[PDB]
Amino acid sequence: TNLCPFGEVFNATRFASVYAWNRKRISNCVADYSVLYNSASFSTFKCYGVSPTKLNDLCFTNVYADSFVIRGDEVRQIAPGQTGKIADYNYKLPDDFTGCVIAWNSNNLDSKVGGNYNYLYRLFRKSNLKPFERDISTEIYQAGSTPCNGVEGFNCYFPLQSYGFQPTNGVGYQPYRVVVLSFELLHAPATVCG
Amino acid sequence: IVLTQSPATLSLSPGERATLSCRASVSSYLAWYQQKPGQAPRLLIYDASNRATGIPARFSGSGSGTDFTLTISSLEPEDFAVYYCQQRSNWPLTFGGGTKVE
Amino acid sequence: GLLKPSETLSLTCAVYGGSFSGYYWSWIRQPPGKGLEWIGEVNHSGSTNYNPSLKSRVTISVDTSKNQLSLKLNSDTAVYYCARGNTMVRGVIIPFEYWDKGTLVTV
Ligand SMILES: *[C@@H]1O[C@H](CO)[C@@H](O)[C@H](O)[C@H]1NC(C)=O
Repeated sequence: TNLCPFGEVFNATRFASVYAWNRKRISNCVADYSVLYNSASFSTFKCYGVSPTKLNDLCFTNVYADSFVIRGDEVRQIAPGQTGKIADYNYKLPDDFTGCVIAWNSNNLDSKVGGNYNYLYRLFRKSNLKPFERDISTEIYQAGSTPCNGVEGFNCYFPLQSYGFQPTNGVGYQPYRVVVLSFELLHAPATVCG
Repeated sequence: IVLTQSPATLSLSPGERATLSCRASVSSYLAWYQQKPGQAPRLLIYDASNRATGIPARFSGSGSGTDFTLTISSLEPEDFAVYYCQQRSNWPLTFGGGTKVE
Repeated sequence: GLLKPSETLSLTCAVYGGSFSGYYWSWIRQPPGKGLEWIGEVNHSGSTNYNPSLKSRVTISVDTSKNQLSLKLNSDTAVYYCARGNTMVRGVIIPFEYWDKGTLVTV
């Protein structure tokens, strides 16, 4: 009955890039979802499976927390069955998603003097990412009939691209730290309750 | 608004240090490209000191200037081609009368 | 192609991936047997500038196409390349430039 460590996921200092989103398994702990729903700080709290303020006393065998950083206009793509360059090539939630999506603006933590270029996303990819797939490889995407041979050039684009987060961007173009809590149920005793 | 290049096709032998001058009088941002015969020119040194994502053939991407007798001093392993320089002041984003190494 | 000495010029290249705040898209001549000459760059926001040549080229990232036109093509014959500039340090994404190939002749 030790409290689940949400102070290491939400309060972490270095959130992972979206194309290499950090994944943390949570099990064998009691989860308190009351310090979370009514924190009044999260700009986005959308639960696509179990209703938010009822899953406090609901038990799951594993809670997988996916942490990353995306733009404000790209948090609408963290949902089952969506489009864009985040649901397609970076992080695709399955159509049978059973969990919650949490997103709080981080213009005070991930925007530097002239731009925080430390967060990247997968701009180019051959095929869309299958649900919960993670493609960290930086192979040179090919956009023409000419073979790339591993040397980057015209028609051979570097797949990744850098968010230009600044403190003086529009509300859309400001960073939003995002944590996706995906609950799963298996044929094993539940270990995550409230 | 010239970028006069002095050497006029210097060449002695392979495996030697060749120094190409760029005696342009200009502000910063002067770039260096290499073009092999019958090929598309490619970037070597963008902001007059740094190195592009490449040059793994001698890895002697040399830029020592901004006093504007600019220089690239590099080795010559199997890497014979023509070498060009480019101003960046955005009205005449010009090039230079590059030199060969044969 | 073997364009006529006053038929308008028109070349196109395929460019993918937006206009992310620093990206050039320039066009470079190369007269046959002579040194490099440049014709126009379009920056990432909207800024288009040229040489004293009256070119009329425009990029468009939707439809993913760079277009380089002209008006008069008297006698010029060269080899035209499509560059891709990034002259602003974007963190991991180093500034770069990469060129295509393509020719033109007149009569
Ligand atoms: C993060 O830490 C602060 C104090 O250190 C605490 O008030 C807050 O609840 C923590 N965040 C979460 C999600 O528990």
